[PDB]
Amino acid sequence: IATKYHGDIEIHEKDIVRFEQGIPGFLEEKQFVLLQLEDTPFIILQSVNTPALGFVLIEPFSYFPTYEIDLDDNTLEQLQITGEQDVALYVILTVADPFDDTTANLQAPIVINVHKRLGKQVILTNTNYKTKHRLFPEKV
Amino acid sequence: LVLTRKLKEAIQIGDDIEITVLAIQGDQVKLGINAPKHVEIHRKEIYLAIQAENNAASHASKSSLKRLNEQL
Repeated sequence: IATKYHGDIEIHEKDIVRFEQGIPGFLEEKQFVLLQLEDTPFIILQSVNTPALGFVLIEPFSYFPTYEIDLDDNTLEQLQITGEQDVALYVILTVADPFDDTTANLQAPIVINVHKRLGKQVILTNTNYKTKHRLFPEKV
Repeated sequence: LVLTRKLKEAIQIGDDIEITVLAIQGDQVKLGINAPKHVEIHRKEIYLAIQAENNAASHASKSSLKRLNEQL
């Protein structure tokens, strides 16, 4: 598969995370692989079927210690999770112009279960989380 | 499709989603939506916003991330 940031790689199918619903705005994008960008904290949610589609993810925790999240039992089972062991949690970055207005979408994290290879963008309901949370304090 | 529903009058969508008018308040309506939970329901304004930000997030250049990593 050609990729957005990593050049041409190929992959085995147990790498592939399925997003049955795709994600809002890209509903038919139903296959992704997760690729670290060295030497960065960025995880690239890369389309197996669209080389030019790759989202920039970060583990929420490093930059928002407080970030805690409650999975509606709906979500809990379209992902089909059995407990904690599963699962992986990320936020989508909106890298802005300029860089210091970069924001993370805390209201809609990406949730994956690394064992069954199932993915979803979870719209957190009943919460004060925004769709744009700045990484950096705004100077001046 | 446009329809008119009196107070406890419901609508059937596929096999099924069912919309149940549960109250008229009267600047607002208290709808009830029954669906299987492989299907999610959201306020439209919330869903659109998240669509918007997803799209906004799909344009990060490789240069941008290098600069962003540095500053991080």
